[PDB]
Amino acid sequence: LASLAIYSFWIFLAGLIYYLQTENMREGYPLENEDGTPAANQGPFPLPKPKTFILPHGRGTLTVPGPESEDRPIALARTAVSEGFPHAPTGDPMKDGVGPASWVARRDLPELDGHGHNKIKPMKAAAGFHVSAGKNPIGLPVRGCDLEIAGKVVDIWVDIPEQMARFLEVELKDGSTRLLPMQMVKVQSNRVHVNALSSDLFAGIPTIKSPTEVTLLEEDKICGYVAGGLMYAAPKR
Amino acid sequence: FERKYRVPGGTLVGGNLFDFWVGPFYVGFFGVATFFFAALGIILIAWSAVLQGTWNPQLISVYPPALEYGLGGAPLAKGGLWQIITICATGAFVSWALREVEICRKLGIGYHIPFAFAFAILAYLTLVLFRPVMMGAWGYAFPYGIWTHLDWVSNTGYTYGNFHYNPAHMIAISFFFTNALALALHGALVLSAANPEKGKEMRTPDHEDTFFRDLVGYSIGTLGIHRLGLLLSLSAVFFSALCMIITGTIWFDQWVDWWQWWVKLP
Amino acid sequence: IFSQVQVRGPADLGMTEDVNLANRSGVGPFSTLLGWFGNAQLGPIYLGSLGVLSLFSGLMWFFTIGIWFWYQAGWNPAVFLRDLFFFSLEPPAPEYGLSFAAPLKEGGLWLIASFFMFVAVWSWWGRTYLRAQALGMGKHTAWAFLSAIWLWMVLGFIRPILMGSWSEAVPYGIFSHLDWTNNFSLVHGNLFYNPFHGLSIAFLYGSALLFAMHGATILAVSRFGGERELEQIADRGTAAERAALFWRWTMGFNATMEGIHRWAIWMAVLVTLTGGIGILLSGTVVDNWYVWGQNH
Ligand code: BCL
Ligand code: BCL
Ligand SMILES: CC[C@H]1c2cc3[nH]c4c(c3C)C(=O)[C@H](C(=O)OC)c4c3nc(cc4[nH]c(cc(n2)[C@@H]1C)c(C(C)=O)c4C)[C@@H](C)[C@@H]3CCC(=O)OC/C=C(\C)CCC[C@@H](C)CCC[C@H](C)CCCC(C)C
Ligand SMILES: CC[C@H]1c2cc3[nH]c4c(c3C)C(=O)[C@H](C(=O)OC)c4c3nc(cc4[nH]c(cc(n2)[C@@H]1C)c(C(C)=O)c4C)[C@@H](C)[C@@H]3CCC(=O)OC/C=C(\C)CCC[C@H](C)CCC[C@H](C)CCCC(C)C
Ligand SMILES: [Fe+3]
Repeated sequence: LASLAIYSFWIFLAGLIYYLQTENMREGYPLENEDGTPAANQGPFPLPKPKTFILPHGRGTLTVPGPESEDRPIALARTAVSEGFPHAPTGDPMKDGVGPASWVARRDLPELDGHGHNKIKPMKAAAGFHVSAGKNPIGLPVRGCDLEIAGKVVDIWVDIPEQMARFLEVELKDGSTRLLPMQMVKVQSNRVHVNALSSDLFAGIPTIKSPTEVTLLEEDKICGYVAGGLMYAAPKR
Repeated sequence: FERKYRVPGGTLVGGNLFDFWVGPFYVGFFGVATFFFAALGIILIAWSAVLQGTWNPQLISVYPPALEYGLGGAPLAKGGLWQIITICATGAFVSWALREVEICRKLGIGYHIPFAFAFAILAYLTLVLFRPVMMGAWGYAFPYGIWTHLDWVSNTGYTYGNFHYNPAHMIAISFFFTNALALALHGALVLSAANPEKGKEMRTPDHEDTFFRDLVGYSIGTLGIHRLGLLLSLSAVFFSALCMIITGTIWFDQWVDWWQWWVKLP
Repeated sequence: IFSQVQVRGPADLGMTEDVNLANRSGVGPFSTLLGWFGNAQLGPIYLGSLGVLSLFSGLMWFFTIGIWFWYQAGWNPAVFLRDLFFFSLEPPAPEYGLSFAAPLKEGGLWLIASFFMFVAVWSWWGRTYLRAQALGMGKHTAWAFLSAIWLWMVLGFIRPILMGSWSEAVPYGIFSHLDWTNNFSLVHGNLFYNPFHGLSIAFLYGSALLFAMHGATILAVSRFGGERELEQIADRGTAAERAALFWRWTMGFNATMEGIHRWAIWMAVLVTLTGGIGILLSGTVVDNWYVWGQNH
């Protein structure tokens, strides 16, 4: 026994690392990477078996060995010689949503909580929801990556089931509103700021289709664009 | 996906000069740096291998300066080669961390992994630099070999009797356990959810939070249990680091004799 | 990173699916503290027949040891409290056998305290599968709990059964459990040479590796709504796209948002699964791991 047990354990570990596990990591990844050779170095089990998630609420199915690709297009030219190099931004990349500002075309639908509909709703609409500790962001002047005050927090958009401040609706001086993600703003006792996006190009945040409901795609566009202020807002070194 | 992400990165050091991927690997100035320190240490260990006469891993072991050497000297064969391999350890780790910082700065992602790694490096640097210098001699450090380090552990442990009695070490053990329980549980919940009962639709976060309320009367946050992870693991390792730097410097006796402090009066 | 502002609403509830028993303490909120980190809402709990079975038996176990503890300090609490850490309750231990009929102090005391220990834990396992199937989720936490149960079963029931002596089990007491553990090393020729204990340390270490990574990666990608995990599993966006690239471009590969939880559970379960086999062999087949070792 004993040596037999550890020997067979090593067998099982091998049989649990690649097989089943690295296998399951391929499920929704590049299912084989091209723009070069489709594996190029050693072989995995060429992707795992199909599996399909049944979606609730609306309904749907997702056959998770995901044979998708993007043509939503990538405004990204080449630096050529190393087949494997930087891809040059051909056009204002924050607008283009390339690199640190990439979005993904997740469904254009809001994420519905457990019962149904809209996890993130603004606090105007939130069924008896309001601030339990810490300074209330509302009415605080959002600043810049500079002195320059970009707008005013007019509302907090709240994730109802988890009870949390996801976004801050900011009525930019224009009368137009857009959503700064909480995890990208430092709420202070007198300013409040996304010292992560210029001021200069706050305006370009992807606008909301229905002013009370965020959609996964919309959401992903806002978070992605905001992130690119770090690096691309040439202050932010 | 990915292609979209291969933008002319936010490289800390190396400007445009080192912004490129060999295969998957991002390289970056700190990537070549991680390679340079790795090679310098692999060659160097192979030299202490050939010099002790074995090319077998259960046997090759690199040892510190003997307790007379204080804090410096040592000929390569008699401590020196540990020292310079330690240099390449601290140099290769710190370079890999900073390689993570550059991969974050490119990626629009924010710093938490580097920072969490910094804690692993600290546990290491406590044993290899701080407690040694603190105690005045590199010989209190540990042998770089697959089996001789465990046995180093049995000696320093048993020098103060049963090391279970080291209080910060008790805490350390406690977090490691809670952290492991927590990992099992966290992984298990997102999987009982993402793959529901056989022939049923996916469960919402709400179902998870409900299961933990029904099971233990609370459910921490979904972003919360991921903050809790970083906390349990980095604290486990912090308390581990403190219990060792404490040991050789303020508690020289058999650890069980600490607890008598509570026992008296009667 | 902790909450900036905290936002409350009405008491949340969700399903529970079986009989509404899930009401005990429908309130709690701990804004003061918990909300800065995790969720402010304490409660409700589902106390059902099994719940009650476990809590009754858990308190019974605890209190059995409790009254047996008091005896050792007579009655005086000033004393009891200093010697709380040093008190114990050894098996029979009084060393001889699994002979059942043994005195309260020499057997009985431990056997009756261990009878409850057994039932609190076992009912709880049952409970965790029920609450799993009720909400339509099924077994996963209960799959993982059984390895914790394996190591627990090994050290108190199964190995003593195999060595014909209840004296083989871990004694109830805070410092006793630290010393049984030390002596176990010793009489088996230093547990570092036991290839399963070295593998359990690989997984225990591995688990604080993996959570320190998993965790930190969601907290770096919370920015893109990363923490939502299940939605990214049912619909990938930048958060699961970006986390993948971080690890791929760092160490050469990465893991799908659902799949890293398949890494996570397995790394944790193999700490007690491995360990349990480890101690099941120690002493029953291998008495000195050094020697076993030297045959390698
Ligand atoms: C000096 C003593 C020996 C030694 C003796 C032992 C012994 C003896 C054992 C271990 C075991 C382990 N040792 Mg060792 N070990 C040594 C040195 C080390 C060193 C080191 C020096 O670096 C390390 C890192 C370790 C690490 C480890 C772990 C990997 C492993 C414990 C698994 C675990 O976490 O499960 C912890 C999980 C549990 C204990 C199960 C929990 C079960 C559930 C059901 C609890 C329910 C609780 C409920 C009823 C309520 C309780 C109320 C209370 C008030 C809390 N050992 C030295 C050399 N080690 C264990 C093992 O399995 O071996 C591999 C083991 O049995
Ligand atoms: C027999 C001796 C004594 C004893 C003596 C000691 C001693 C002595 C020490 C410990 C330490 C520890 N002991 Mg003990 N301990 C005993 C019994 C136990 C028991 C038990 C089961 O009862 C337990 C649970 C523990 C538990 C623990 C841990 C809390 C702690 C390990 C710290 C750590 O993980 O940091 C680990 C972190 C590191 C070492 C950093 C390394 C990582 C970095 C990132 C570098 C690695 C990069 C790599 C080289 C790159 C390779 C690349 C390749 C491609 C792979 N001990 C017995 C009683 N214990 C240690 C401690 O407190 O920590 C300082 C310690 O020094
Ligand atoms: C609280 C922090 C916890 C943690 C976190 C953590 N580890 C991390 C990260 C994080 C967040 C990474 O980003 C980084 C990583 O790349 O992840 C895979 C990493 C990492 N943690 C690792 C290991 C590791 N972490 C450990 C611990 C921990 N890591 C903590 C539990 C341990 C333990 C338990 O001892 C180990 C073994 C690596 C797998 C990985 C990358 C480390 C790295 O920088 O490697 C690149 C360096 C080289 C390849 C050059 C090494 C060349 C020479 C100098 C040889 C060194 C020899 C050595 C000094 C002696 C060997 C002796 C032993 C055999 C006894
Ligand atoms: C992969 C193995 C890891 C693991 C996993 C694990 N543990 C688990 C599960 C899993 C997967 C569960 O599903 C189950 C759970 O319910 O999750 C919380 C559980 C669990 N792991 C637990 C403990 C535990 N696990 C441990 C370890 C581990 N568990 C491993 C790290 C340890 C160690 C030794 O460190 C402990 C102490 C329990 C909390 C929990 C359920 C066990 C159980 O069935 O308990 C029933 C107990 C009673 C009925 C007793 C009632 C109360 C006591 C009498 C007194 C409490 C005294 C305390 C001093 C007071 C605190 C008061 C208040 C502030 C609450
Ligand atoms: Fe997760």
